[PDB]
Amino acid sequence: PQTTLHKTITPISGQDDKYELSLDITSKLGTETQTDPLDVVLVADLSGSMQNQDVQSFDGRTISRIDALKNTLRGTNGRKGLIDTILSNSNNRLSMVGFGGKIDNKKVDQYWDGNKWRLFRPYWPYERMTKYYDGVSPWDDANTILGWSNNARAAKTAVYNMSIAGGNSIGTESGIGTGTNIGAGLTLANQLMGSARSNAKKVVILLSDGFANMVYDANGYTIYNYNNEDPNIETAPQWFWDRLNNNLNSLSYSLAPTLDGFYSIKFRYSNNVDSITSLQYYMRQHNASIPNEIFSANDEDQLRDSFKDITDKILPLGIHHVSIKDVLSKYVQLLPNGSSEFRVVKEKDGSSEILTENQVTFDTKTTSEGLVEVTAKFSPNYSLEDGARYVLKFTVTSSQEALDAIAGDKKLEAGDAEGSDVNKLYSNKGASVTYSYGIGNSQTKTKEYSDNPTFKPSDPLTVPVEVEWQGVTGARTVITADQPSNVELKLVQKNKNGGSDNQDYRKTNVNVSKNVSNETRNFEKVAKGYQYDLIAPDVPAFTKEIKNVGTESNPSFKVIYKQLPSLTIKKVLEAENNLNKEFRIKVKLTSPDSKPLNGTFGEITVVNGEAEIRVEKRKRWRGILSYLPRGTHYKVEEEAASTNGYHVTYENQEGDLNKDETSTVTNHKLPSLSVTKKVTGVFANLLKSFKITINIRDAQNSPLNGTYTATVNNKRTPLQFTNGRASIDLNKDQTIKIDGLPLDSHYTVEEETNSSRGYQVSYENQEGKLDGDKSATVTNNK
Ligand SMILES: [Ca+2]
Ligand SMILES: [Mg+2]
Repeated sequence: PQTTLHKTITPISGQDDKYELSLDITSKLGTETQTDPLDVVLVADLSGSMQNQDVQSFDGRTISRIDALKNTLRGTNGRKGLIDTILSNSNNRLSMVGFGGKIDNKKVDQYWDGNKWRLFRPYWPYERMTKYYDGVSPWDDANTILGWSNNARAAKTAVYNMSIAGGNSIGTESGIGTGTNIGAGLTLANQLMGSARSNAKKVVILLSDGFANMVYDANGYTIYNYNNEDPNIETAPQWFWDRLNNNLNSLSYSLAPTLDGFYSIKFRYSNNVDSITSLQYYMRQHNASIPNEIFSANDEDQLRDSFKDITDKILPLGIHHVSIKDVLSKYVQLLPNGSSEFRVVKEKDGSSEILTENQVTFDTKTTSEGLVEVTAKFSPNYSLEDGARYVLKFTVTSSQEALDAIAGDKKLEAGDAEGSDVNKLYSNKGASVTYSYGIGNSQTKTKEYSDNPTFKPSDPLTVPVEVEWQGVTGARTVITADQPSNVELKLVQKNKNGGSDNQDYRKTNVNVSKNVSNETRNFEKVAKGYQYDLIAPDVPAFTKEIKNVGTESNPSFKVIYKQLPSLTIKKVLEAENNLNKEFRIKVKLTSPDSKPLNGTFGEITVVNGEAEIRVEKRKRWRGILSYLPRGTHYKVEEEAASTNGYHVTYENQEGDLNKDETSTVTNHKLPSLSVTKKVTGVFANLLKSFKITINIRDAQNSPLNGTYTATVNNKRTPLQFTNGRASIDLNKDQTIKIDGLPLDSHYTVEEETNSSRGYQVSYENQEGKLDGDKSATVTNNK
């Protein structure tokens, strides 16, 4: 009648992105019924078999079936009995009826000729010939125990007065008989129901204990089935079956379209012949919409419960056939593996209990739009206690759509959120309750929830990024190289759905100040739910290393720049005179992977791991192979040509470049001997070749051997010394500078005797030690 609908979404505190939806409903009537008076007719088997003492009572005694139902209706000392139940409401009135058949028909006639009686005229298998008895009453196999009455006391007395017929039952005998003529009871019920209030709820409750062994004829005389003379053999001839089905059908045709409900209880049903089944069929044929059920009871307790069930279906607590439904918006989803804890809670006067599986079921359809429909279907018959709170509770989490939205990666459209605020996302697309009030699926109203709740997703992430600049040897060594002025960094978001990764998702630029080695900056509003990586510039002179120092779910990136090492070649000039000299130094460079190197590095270019440095005064006698790969192996050697005149020693000539190295080529100019020929007594001449022998012993006292560079007339020439003797030809006023002679060697100059042809030969510095540049002169006088 009256219903209260409320729905909210409550944040589960200290669980990120988890909420609880609560959809409650509360029933309210006010009084007893919404002025829907009941007209209830009880039809009771009063057959002989219904006095069978074979029923276990609540108190542990076996009593008779009559005795049992005498208690189930009236009530064991004001115990809640069917009578009381129904007539609790003063608008409600009830009629009671008892049925039991008498044998109006004969089996087989015999002939008593004042002597003997043997079978004369058979009737039992009627080929349309049965004869009955005389004076038998038609329509006499049932009586109204109680006409329409709202007087519970009178009814309790009437039940108390219910009793089974006495003697073997012939149609002559008055009152009901001891047979089962179910047709009889229903006939009378139909009559009573015709006098029922035609704006009440007409309900009939049938009760039987065995199969119907009797059928009324068209005239109302009772035909008994003599095939069932043995109670242990329920067997019937064809024509009897026909009449029974027809009678049942006819009764149903008149009753069912007037009834609002029909209920049958087969107490202690024994006969394999099942005819309450047949009744249900015909009833449904003539009214498929009415509640139509058959119960099975074997003891007094089972009878009470089954009776009560009917008094709970016609006489309501409240509302039934209940179903609570929520369609979730795109912005929420259910926890996997039924972790949402779908539960319906009942509020009993403050206190509360969880409805069981037998009270409520849960369903998960995916809807036509493409959203999820949570459906809380209650047991069809479950009635909501008047003024109790039945609340559906379950957990949901933010969808990716929501997580995207709060980061600002998805656009709120129309009615996705309250006032297009991402902190006010709507959790439901729509939600509803369906219920019925009355008997069966009659009223079936659907109210849509008025409330549209809102929630805020978890704060998007702040993904931090640090940039460390390290010098050659590591952190806290000064950087000597040009840094850029800043580096632009870009957060990359790996695409879940396919291949197209977002390489410009967010962006930040980090200032690079010299003399500050650590600087952090942040990417703000990053969406939860994704893996992320970092793009960072390749800075010249440095190596890069990007690493996520955090988690996947909470990234934090660091980028380390470490300056590459470089090799410097210095040349030192011992015996320095000329400053405007150049020297070439070779450097073989084998990179890590033990593979040769290729690239350019300062002003020095590297091919297959070779490189050549030309050093001179204006270059500060230095050359630098800058920012070579870490751990590059190097090996130095001065070029052959440049080792002329000089003894060349070396420092750091080979190693690995893990720090900045300096290799140093020192050069010691070696002594030189110069010999000059001067002539006296002549002026200019062709006869001028004078042959002059030089003897040199090393410092080791050892005769010199091999070739040395001698310049004559600005023309480098090889001079061969053999056993410390060489010879030269000099012209008037010519010199020869023999270069590269060993330090501390000793020399002698003399003139070949044939070349001294009538010449006074004089000498200056004729012998000497070569501790530096020495010079000799030979003079001639003709
Ligand atoms: Ca009769
Ligand atoms: Mg019976």
